Amino acid sequence: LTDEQIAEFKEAFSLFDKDGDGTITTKELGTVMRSLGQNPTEAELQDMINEVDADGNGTIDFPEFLNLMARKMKDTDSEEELKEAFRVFDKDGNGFISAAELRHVMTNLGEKLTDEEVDEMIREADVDGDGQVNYEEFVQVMMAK
Amino acid sequence: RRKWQKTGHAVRAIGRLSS
Ligand SMILES: [Ca+2]
Ligand SMILES: [Ca+2]
Ligand SMILES: [Ca+2]
Ligand SMILES: [Ca+2]
Repeated sequence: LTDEQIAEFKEAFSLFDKDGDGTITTKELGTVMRSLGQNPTEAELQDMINEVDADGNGTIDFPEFLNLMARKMKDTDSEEELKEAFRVFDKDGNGFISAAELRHVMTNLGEKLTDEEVDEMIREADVDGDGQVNYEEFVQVMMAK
Repeated sequence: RRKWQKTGHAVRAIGRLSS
């Protein structure tokens, strides 16, 4: 890994760390998951944090988050991870991410995105010309640089 | 700048933790 990737993950981290205190609490993780359409319980949230809570302080700090994201998985594992991520963006589950779905998820997470911005994103990613983003098209954007 | 990828990282993070 390198600086650019670290800075990128730090921004990803900020989507969870709503108060900017440098740690992700179960409440913050819950807020993000609920914005994605999930409904995790307190127990489930504590278990998730416990998976990477090396210092036992009950929260995920950036070093812990970075370690989680830097971990290299097998191709098979990576493929299933990407598919799971795709399903989160593909709100209606029709196998395609629309501009409406993409903007909604991104905005709910904490990202600022205009219609023209999302239009451009979909356009660039749309390889087959159907106006939407399917799984493999999604993989290309995720792996791009 | 790389907004989509950034959100992608966050989504994948939740996946990793759920696994
Ligand atoms: Ca925080
Ligand atoms: Ca910790
Ligand atoms: Ca869809
Ligand atoms: Ca397409």
